[PDB]
Amino acid sequence: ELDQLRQEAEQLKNQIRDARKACADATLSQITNNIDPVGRIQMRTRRTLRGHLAKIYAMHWGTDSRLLVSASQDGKLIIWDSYTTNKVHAIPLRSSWVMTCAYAPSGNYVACGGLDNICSIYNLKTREGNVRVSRELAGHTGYLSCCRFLDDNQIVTSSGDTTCALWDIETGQQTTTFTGHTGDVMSLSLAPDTRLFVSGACDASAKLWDVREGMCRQTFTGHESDINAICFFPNGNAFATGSDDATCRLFDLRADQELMTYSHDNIICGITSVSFSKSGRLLLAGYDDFNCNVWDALKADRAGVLAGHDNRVSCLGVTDDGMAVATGSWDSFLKIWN
Amino acid sequence: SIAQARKLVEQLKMEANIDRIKVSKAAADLMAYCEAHAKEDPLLTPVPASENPFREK
Amino acid sequence: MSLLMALVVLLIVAGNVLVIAAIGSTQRLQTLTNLFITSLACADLVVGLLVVPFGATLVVRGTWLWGSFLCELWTSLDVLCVTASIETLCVIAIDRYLAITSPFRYQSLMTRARAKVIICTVWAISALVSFLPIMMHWWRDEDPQALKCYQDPGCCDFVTNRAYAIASSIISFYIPLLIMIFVYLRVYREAKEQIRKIDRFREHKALKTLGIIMGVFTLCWLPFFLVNIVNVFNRDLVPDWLFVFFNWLGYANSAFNPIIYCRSPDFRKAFKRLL
Amino acid sequence: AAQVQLQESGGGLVQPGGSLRLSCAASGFTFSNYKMNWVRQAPGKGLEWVSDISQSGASISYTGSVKGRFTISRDNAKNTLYLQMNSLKPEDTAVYYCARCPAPFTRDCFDVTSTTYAYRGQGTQVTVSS
Amino acid sequence: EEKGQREANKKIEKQLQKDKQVYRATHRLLLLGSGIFETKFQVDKVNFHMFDVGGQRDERRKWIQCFNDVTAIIFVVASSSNQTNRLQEALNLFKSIWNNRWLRTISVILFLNKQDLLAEKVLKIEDYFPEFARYTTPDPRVTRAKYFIRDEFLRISTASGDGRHYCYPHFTVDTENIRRVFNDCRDIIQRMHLRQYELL
Ligand SMILES: CC(C)(C)NC[C@H](O)COc1cccc2c1CC(C#N)=N2
Repeated sequence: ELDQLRQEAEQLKNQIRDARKACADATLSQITNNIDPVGRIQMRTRRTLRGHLAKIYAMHWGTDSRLLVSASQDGKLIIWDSYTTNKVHAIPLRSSWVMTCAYAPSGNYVACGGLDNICSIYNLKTREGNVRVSRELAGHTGYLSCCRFLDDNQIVTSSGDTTCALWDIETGQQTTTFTGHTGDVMSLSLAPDTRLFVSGACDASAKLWDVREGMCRQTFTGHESDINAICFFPNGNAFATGSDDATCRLFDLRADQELMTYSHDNIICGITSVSFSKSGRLLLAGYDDFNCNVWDALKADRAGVLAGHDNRVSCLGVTDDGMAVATGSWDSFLKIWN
Repeated sequence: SIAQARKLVEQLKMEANIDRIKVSKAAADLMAYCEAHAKEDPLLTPVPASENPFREK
Repeated sequence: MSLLMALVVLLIVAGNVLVIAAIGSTQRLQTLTNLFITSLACADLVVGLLVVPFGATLVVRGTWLWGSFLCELWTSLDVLCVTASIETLCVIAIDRYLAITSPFRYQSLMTRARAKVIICTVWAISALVSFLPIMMHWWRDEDPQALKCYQDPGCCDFVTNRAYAIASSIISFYIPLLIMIFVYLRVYREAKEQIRKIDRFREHKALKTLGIIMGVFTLCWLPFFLVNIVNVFNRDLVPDWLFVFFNWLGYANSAFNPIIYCRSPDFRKAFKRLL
Repeated sequence: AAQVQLQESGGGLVQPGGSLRLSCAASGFTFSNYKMNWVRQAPGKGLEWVSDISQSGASISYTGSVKGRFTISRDNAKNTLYLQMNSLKPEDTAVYYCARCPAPFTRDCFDVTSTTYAYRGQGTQVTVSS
Repeated sequence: EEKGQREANKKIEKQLQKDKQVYRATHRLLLLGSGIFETKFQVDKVNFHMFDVGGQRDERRKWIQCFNDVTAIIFVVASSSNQTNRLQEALNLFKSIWNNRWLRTISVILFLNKQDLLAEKVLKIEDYFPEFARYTTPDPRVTRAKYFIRDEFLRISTASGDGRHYCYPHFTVDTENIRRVFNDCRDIIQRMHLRQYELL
């Protein structure tokens, strides 16, 4: 009788494939042909933030587009004013093997974590006048790879244990858990409304999650290898994924299919980080070959390079207001690009 | 076992009752969006040195 | 002769300008030991740009053409830059000796601040050996022929008294050479021990590298300093022209330092890009 | 949407000493860019690497137990991996999986024997007995 | 304000200079073979921080990249080890590490453990590794087995390195093991410098 469910699965899969083919009317290339090419994107370094002692794993800006937090495996969070290159804070971490860091939207807290399997939440505003650990979120069984605040009281994390989790900060507990990936979840990205989020894992698939309901709504495949990086398109109706197969791919949520591939014969290294510009006409990818590429995300033609690092580009970030790009690198520098 | 098969068919019933638009419509949407927020993009529209935080106050 | 001297100039200037441009236009190259290499390249650049052209003028016209004041200044600058170059080579040898003989403590012992203090001390010693006694008349001999040369603007010799010859030679060449011999013998010993642990082509490679270093240095500067230590006890052994020729082998040492110390692949990439 | 598929076939029941030819059809990726492996799991045991072939077909490696009996081959034109099994012993009864290496154009091959590796097939059962 | 900002910056950079002094005087080690355990020890006033990554999920290809700049990877193998062929598993892991592009300049201190287990067993090894019937040493049987395993590892090791990293194998008594790690890290740093000066 076990064949009944095998047949149910066969039929459901065939129906999904047929409904997928049905919707493929045109291709992004086609609908875009007339569009003007972006041009040539010549950005320059405007700041070199120096002071980290070892490679930088993660950075996150902060909604004011002036302060940014960076995490280095030298064991430091540094909070920088980017206008003046002055260090606002230097937080020493209990565990040095940090892999992600988040800047809360209100500016009052930062969050970090890594191989310690903990998400630590640090307070930045105290009558005393010193940054202290306000919370430790424990409950994951693999390394923390990414975290993001929904607000001062909630934070969503992703782990090498193949799960994501929503946490209530004041009580230290794990309200919702998101399961369904079969590989390490490497990156998450909050939808600009914070009701959904997408995750990309080492099973070459990306999943869409409802935060309240707590279940998986859609799955996306098409990459050949691990997805290292994921970032929502600014209107929350599509996302982009960078992989070890040396491509980027753009996926639409309501078409339920891959829309675009960004690859070149000469590029044979993996993507480490992705981020859209403010309008989503440029896609910025960091690579293992020490560069960043700037893709015209509507035409799939490479429009620029950022070559200012001597080691792996680990992280990218675009400011909320769209004025600056930050690159972090294994050479232990941050560069601001305009 | 039967449990995993049930779980599987349930996730398929979830990822098969979606309402899908055609890709022409998705491409149109992203095109229109990028085209309507273009003036507000400094990395795409270089901005006067004066009003650029990282070039001059 | 004008052609050959033009070629020595060109080589010195081009090599050292390449080295400085590379070290200053490449983040990967801006290491702690390349501060010492920058010191060396600046000394050699001064030699090539200022010291050698006036020397060539003196050789090819058998007379000085620039009045007495510039004679004093050119003499001082020559001694200063040669001493800075040789002391910087000794410092590079001591840095390698510390990195190998004290592997762990070397990260503490050697910071960029202490590197800069070392470079400043080197150039200060050079100044004190060259510009103070030459511009103060502590080197001039009390012999009739010497006086006759000092009291003619056409004659620009270096006819010193015994004390200054001996002391300046000891401080500028002989102590640096002894220190370089000592350190590079120790470095060779350590390289042989590591080769033994690893495993004779490689021992030969190490010998080739250290032989290039010490042999070029010695072959280019030992004749001059030997002959000028001999010039004081006796005067009629080495004739003028052999003295000058050895002095020019010395100058030529400045064209070889770019090749001896900046061959690494990073330097090669920088050069290929630059040009 | 395309997926990474590794479908094995050819397994069956044979006598000790007989021959089998295992096939693995690949889909979803560019076959030529990837190092390929055969891995197996026996009754009450972990996953054991059996063999691997490089992108072109030049480099080959075997676990000692099979060297001399098993021959791995790749048909890059048809996207197929083959294992020719000769003179089979009753200690070969197992399930056999074709495992792709995680990343292309690479020399290291991590995690292809892990319990939940993603780029593996379902398997094919080989049973050597009488 | 713009004055207090420069003050706080000066203060932070004082603290950072102190931190740098500390950081560059400590040596980090990856032990291999609640997310991460951390051990500290000191030999001859040199400080070491060895990290044991238990608490991860046995797909290593992502988190191993955190260790691209340690002084050394310590790799422990249980040589003698429903019996599964675990020695070929250890060899394949060693080979993946040795050829990973982010670990290429990292040296591996290799500990071959349970040599008494081997001394008892060898009296199981030729079923796998059939070449063990032709190999000769560079009782005699346990010596042969032991050195044959070492040579499999060193064959993988010399096949690809090309100067920038080496393998330091030992047959493994804590005191002596820490002294071994120390002497090997010293050799590693000396060889890095010797190769920078084109003497190796
Ligand atoms: C034409 C001259 C002589 C200007 N050439 C300068 C020469 O290159 C370097 O001369 C010296 C450098 C260092 C120490 C020295 C010195 C000659 C003496 C003497 N007694 N001691």
